[PDB]
Amino acid sequence: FNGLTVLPPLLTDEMIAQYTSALLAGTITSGWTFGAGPALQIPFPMQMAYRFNGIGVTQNVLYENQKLIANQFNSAIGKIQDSLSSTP
Amino acid sequence: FCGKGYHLMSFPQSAPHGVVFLHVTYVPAQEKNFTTAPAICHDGKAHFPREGVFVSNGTHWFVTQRNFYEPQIITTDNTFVSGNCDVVIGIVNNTVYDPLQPELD
Repeated sequence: FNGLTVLPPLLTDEMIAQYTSALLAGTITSGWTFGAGPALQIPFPMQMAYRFNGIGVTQNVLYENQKLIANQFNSAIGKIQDSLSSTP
Repeated sequence: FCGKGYHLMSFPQSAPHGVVFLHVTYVPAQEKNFTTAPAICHDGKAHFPREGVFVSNGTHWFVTQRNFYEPQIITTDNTFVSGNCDVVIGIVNNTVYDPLQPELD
């Protein structure tokens, strides 16, 4: 060389992926609570009912369309990967 | 944003070249396990809570605000009805008292 060097980062890629997985598990099992203190477990349909209530739609709308809503969510997550791969 | 936890208020204090904010935050503690269901079925119609969650302590069902345990008897005032009770998953059965009946005016 001529005096130029690239130093490595402190957190390797694996450890960053571990932090990300921690955030996912927390948000899936305990909702927002894990960010405010002790993580409290709550069933996932009830968590989404909470959030539906949060945007001004009564929760009976979620319990009556759980099947349809789950299918739409699965389809959207499925098309995300295809879009990322086909997009140049 | 204003400290870790549910934010209550903040007080500023001067410093030689900046500010020092004393954020006052509310943090829960001493949690406890409970069994729950998304709706109660009474008289063939499904009931949902206006505010709170249906929490059971093993033998009795109650409604309680989400962030602090304060169980109350399930009544027509703190729940609302929507359609028959066969479409919802996880529905349970229980008596939903109506306060006008005991008075019998």
